[PDB]
Amino acid sequence: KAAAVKLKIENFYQSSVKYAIERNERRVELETELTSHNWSEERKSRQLSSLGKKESQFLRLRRTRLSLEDFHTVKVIGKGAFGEVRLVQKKDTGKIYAMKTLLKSEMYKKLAGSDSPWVVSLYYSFQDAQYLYLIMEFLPGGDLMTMLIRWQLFTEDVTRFYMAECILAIETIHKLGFIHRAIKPDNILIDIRGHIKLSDFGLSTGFHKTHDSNYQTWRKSRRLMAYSTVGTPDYIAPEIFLYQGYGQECDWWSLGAIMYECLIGWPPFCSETPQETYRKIMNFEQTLQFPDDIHISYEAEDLIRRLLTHADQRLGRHGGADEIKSHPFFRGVDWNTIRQVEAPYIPKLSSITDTRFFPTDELENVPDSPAMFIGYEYSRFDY
Amino acid sequence: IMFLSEPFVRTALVKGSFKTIVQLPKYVDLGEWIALNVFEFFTNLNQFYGVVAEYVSLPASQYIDLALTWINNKVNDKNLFPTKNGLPFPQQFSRDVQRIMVQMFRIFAHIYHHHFDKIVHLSLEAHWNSFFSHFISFAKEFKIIDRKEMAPLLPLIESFEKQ
Ligand SMILES: Nc1ncnc2c1ncn2[C@@H]1O[C@H](COP(=O)(O)OP(=O)(O)NP(=O)(O)O)[C@@H](O)[C@H]1O
Repeated sequence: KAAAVKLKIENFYQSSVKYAIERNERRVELETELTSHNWSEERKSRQLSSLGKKESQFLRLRRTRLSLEDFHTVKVIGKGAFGEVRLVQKKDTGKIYAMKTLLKSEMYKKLAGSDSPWVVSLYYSFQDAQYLYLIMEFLPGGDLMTMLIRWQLFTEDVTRFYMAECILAIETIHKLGFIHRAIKPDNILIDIRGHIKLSDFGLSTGFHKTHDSNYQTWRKSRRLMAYSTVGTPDYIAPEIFLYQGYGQECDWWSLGAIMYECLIGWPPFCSETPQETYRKIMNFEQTLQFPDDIHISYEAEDLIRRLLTHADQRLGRHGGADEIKSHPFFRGVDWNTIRQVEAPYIPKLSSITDTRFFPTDELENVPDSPAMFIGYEYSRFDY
Repeated sequence: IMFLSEPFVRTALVKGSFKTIVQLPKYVDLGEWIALNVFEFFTNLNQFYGVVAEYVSLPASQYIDLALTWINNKVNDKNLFPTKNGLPFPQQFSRDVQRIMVQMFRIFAHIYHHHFDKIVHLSLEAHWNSFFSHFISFAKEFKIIDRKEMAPLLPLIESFEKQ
């Protein structure tokens, strides 16, 4: 009986068909998630147990609502090009919460979840207009370059502890089909128990290309303006610049750069400028020098020498993640028991707001600000 | 040259699947699952009148920002909304959404009356129906909406399968 057709002439809803193609998914999403309800009918008749009324209770959850200023900031912690990090608590409940401010647009490059023992576990995400905001588990023990400043470690069984435990830290990274490919003392955090959790590159950007063409208190000439631009080829296996390549061997190499700075106290290539690496770091071989402060074990030295060998394939293995554990440098440990052991240094903090292991100060630069509500929908549940 | 009129919503033929969604899941607190479905039905309806925005059996209307943002402000009033942990709800909310599920309708069938005319023309036509069917078959499930209230949209309600 009925008839006609086909108008679609108006500015009006230019895009408002967005309702149509969105809601379908929200309906698809609605459906499955309500058969996600049927994680019930799991049905144990198995036990002879209670009785004892109803052993089932579930809120269940909520998809809730959010904001900043629902967050009472405790203190500042760190910064970046994408954004700024912090230490905060939730104004409502109160809690130990790390806080990551970052840049959405404008930020470029416009997969995997989580977990592991060795990695800072990301809680969740939300964003306002310009900035991205995060929560991760707060790790009270600062970062590793921060520890290197206050005392440039004299190591041995201190560092024997800090590698190993870092080998395993990367172990789960590569095991999970990843290369962290950012090996930084400040990419590494120390937990309450004195052990290590590294967050991840995250993944926040930057690169060195192609090249540039121009034409004990005396050793405290470390801490040079921190960075506040960064990053240096502290590590930067020179398989990255130049071209594509690498895999794991970038990471192990990059840990040779941290072995050095732990023992004798500086990036081997310490450039005093940004671009004396690539340079030195590109080259090495000839440009890797071992000073006459002549104390080191053979085993500690030989290790940085198989670390700072190439990414080299061909005759050999590298081939790593093990053969690496095989090294005589490591007496033990059981490679498990390391998780619970006296950490040569466990942070002494009088309270839980203690920032004592982070350098407050100030800078105030995020070349962004002009200057002048979020959502939750997931599957699983924590903790 | 310069004359207008009113209504006429008819008829049917739309969208997909069936039912079973609006049913309270096993062993879930009702007060939650209410707030859930209504905190959906709002944004979706507003996303639909967000399509018909401006362009102006019904009031003189074109108020509806006055009517909807009453609810936009009232869904953002935290004290009716069990956000925190296990922190619970008044259950005097019965007066609240026996009012509030049905405020939504008064825009709903208002769109259906006069402005479901344009709805078709978009060729969104079939979404409005099952979404309304879902809003309804939620309300007809829980008696959340009173019966006498439903008069103007009753014809579309007569449909093949809704609830
Ligand atoms: N949960 C935490 N525990 C300890 N330190 C943290 C925590 N969250 C953030 N930080 C600090 O924030 C600093 C830097 O944050 P980060 O995400 O690394 O900035 P970035 O420029 O994005 N990444 P990177 O270049 O490796 O520093 C770290 O070095 C830590 O000092």
